[PDB]
Amino acid sequence: MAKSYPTVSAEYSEAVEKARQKLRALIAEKSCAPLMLRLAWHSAGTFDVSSRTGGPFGTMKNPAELAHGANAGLDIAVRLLEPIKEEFPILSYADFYQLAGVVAVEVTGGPQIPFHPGREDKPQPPPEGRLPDATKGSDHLRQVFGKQMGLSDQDIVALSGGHTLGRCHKERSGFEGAWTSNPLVFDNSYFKELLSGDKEGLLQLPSDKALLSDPAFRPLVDKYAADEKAFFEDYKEAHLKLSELGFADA
Ligand code: HEM
Ligand SMILES: O=C1O[C@H]([C@@H](O)CO)C(O)=C1O
Ligand code: NA
Repeated sequence: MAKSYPTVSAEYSEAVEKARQKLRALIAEKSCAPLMLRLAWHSAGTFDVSSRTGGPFGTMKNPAELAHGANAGLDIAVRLLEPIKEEFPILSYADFYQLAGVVAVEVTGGPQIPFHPGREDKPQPPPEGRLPDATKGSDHLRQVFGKQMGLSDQDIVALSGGHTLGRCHKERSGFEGAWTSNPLVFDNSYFKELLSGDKEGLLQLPSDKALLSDPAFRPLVDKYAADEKAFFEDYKEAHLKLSELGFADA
């Protein structure tokens, strides 16, 4: 009941469905689901509840936001999706990029995340610096996800499981390597790899390791490593919330 979703026209809803189908095909065909999940996450994760600035309002299309250090490489994602966007002028970029994130999770075998249309494309990007620093720990994660975004500790741990997709690139973040052996499969392997410690061929960031040492995050890591269904449920809820920060709030 925290949300009151806006009414959109039947044509808007039809465009959502047709764009979803084109996104599902392209993301699968081009093997770019991890980059697209990151696109949606960096689009949404800048929301700060105290000023109601940032969040999933299409501003990743803005070159000034693409230029933020944390967004290196997301220009590729924007460009890859633009041919589809051109076919759906009625859709906001805000909705389109969140839809791409939902589809990325779907096509890699993850949960089906509800999608509600109607986000506006806002003119101003957030200030740079809202997104989490991979070198920091649990206090920082709580400031970013909790105090800025308004998400719970459960959401932090579940959403960290997005690292089951993809990898770090030395020219983008400067880190290098994948968290899992199957970076195109959405599963609970991220948590299993965390629990087993570091191993040759896989990467863990300090922000990932903070989940193991924190007394509230660690039981969630244990739960998700043992129970993929519980992970998918909590991930679905967290991703839904993330994708709607600042949007349709009652
Ligand atoms: C918890 C705090 C987080 C930190 C510190 C963090 C940090 C990073 C870093 C440094 C990269 C590498 C970027 C590159 O070099 O290409 C990355 C990639 C990625 N992140 Fe996170 N991230 C966090 C949370 C999230 C969340 C919440 C999601 C989505 C639910 C997510 C999804 C991804 C994905 C899918 C990639 C791989 C992208 C690719 O393979 O192109 N991350 N993250
Ligand atoms: O997930 C990704 O997709 C592309 C490439 O791997 C396939 O298009 C890209 O650069 C990634 O980070
Ligand atoms: Na994986």
